[PDB]
Amino acid sequence: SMQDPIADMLTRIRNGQAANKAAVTMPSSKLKVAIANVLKEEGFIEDFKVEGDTKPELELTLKYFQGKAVVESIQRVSRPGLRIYKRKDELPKVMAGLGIAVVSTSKGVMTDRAARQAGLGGEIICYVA
Amino acid sequence: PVIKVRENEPFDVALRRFKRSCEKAGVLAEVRRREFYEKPTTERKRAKASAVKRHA
Amino acid sequence: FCRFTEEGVQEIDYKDIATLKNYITESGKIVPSRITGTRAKYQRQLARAIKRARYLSLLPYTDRH
RNA sequence: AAGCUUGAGUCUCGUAGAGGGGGGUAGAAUUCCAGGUGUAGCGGUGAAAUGCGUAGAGAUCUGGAGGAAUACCGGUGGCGAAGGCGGCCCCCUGGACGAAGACUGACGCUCAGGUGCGAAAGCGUGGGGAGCAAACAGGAUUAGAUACCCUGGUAGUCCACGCCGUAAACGAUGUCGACUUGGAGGUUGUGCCCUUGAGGCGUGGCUUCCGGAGCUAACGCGUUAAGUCGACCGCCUGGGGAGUACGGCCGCAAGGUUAAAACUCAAAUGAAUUGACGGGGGCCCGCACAAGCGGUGGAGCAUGUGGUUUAAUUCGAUGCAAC
Ligand SMILES: [Mg+2]
Ligand SMILES: [Mg+2]
Ligand SMILES: [Mg+2]
Ligand SMILES: [Mg+2]
Ligand SMILES: [Mg+2]
Ligand SMILES: [Mg+2]
Ligand SMILES: [Mg+2]
Ligand SMILES: [Mg+2]
Ligand SMILES: [Mg+2]
Ligand SMILES: [Mg+2]
Ligand SMILES: [Mg+2]
Repeated sequence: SMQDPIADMLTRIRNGQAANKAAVTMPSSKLKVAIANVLKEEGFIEDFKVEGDTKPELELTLKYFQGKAVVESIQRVSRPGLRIYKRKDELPKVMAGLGIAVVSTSKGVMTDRAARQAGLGGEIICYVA
Repeated sequence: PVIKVRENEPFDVALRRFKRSCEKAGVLAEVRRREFYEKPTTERKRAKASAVKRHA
Repeated sequence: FCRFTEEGVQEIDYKDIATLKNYITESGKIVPSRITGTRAKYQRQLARAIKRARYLSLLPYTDRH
């Protein structure tokens, strides 16, 4: 079954990074779009664009700065098998700050750092470096 | 391989023709195969080996 | 080289003796697709036709009987 | 609460297929029965013997009777969830796959227990019994030969409805779903473009090999992953003891299944590497064999050893490479 879309997206991204793909196309969602936007803001990717009315397709443009992939490690901590929820002060700092965590924050999906700044916890989706 | 002798044709030539026919048939080989019973598994293995050999 | 493909036929019939005899040897033994250069389904069809002929005693099982 | 199509389905045309189950039937060949011709052996092996044959076998021609399996096609061919399934033809029927399209709208995935299928052998009644063939017998072989080899030969192998429920049931890779540079192909379709010709454009499903990234302990696997993720299960936690005991559950029985403990050992393995070895393969070579010439070994004599003996038989040398 098509159980986790976000995880699938992440996997696709990883594959792209590995195989040096310029653009990665994948089925789209609102939460997915938000995640992509967050990633863009963080500076990992060039540009994202969603196209499709009945079948929405998210296209993601990847960066390869100085002959090497920017998104080095990208892995879910929260999972469909096991969901991880974290408190405000319990929020992780991925690779001593030099690297980030995608958190499902109740005041909009964002970075762990951003959540900390806000004063709000939630579900820690993915670990991005 | 039923073989008949033509007029204006030597015996040796006829023999040779017969031999060729036999070769074409593969009767001797068949007999060899059937001389002793082969387990299906063994036959399959042999076939696989032959296939492998074919690849060069 | 497959003749059947060149022809463009739906079914190989046991009626045509002249085509079927070209694809078996004198003793009464079927010639492979690897030698003739035939498509596999077509080969199968041909074999079936040959079998039918044998059943009807149109082309022999063995040339000595 | 309300909706969507891409997931998952069903409908239109097809596609091939050892997909099953049931019913018919074809050929060859073996065996046997009967007869005809025929005569000295046949059969077997490394060589033989047991066997068969002066009653006429084998050989061989004709007539049959049967039982089983389907040569050739046949191919890392195909189909199936697997186990498996190959003569042909019909009936019943499952599924797969595809092409254009139409519609349902998450109906999805896995699965504890549970249920069904499940090679072989075996077991059960009833059949059937040609070959083959456990067991069994004889012959050999052999130091012995309960074997390998030969001649024979019962159960079984074959069907009928049941039981069994194990296989190295093995892709030794759970099942499903997603993604990631490739090639050579093969297989199975299909749709366009003037098919201007077998063909061309590409472009979807299915299987095989090599191999990039990657991965791993390497070997290797490698868009059918053992790669990058997700789900879900199942199972492992040193070897042995032991997948055994005991108990349960199942079994007509054989046993199967679940599944220990004590004690015991410091290993148990896995891959690969250098070796050595092989009654493995390839290469070459030596008086190694062959072909030859003479010996020794038999005799006496010389000598040296050992063994026994002697008061002492100095001591060392011990396959070649001590005598
Ligand atoms: Mg609707
Ligand atoms: Mg059985
Ligand atoms: Mg029985
Ligand atoms: Mg025997
Ligand atoms: Mg004996
Ligand atoms: Mg088992
Ligand atoms: Mg098997
Ligand atoms: Mg296993
Ligand atoms: Mg490979
Ligand atoms: Mg047991
Ligand atoms: Mg002497």
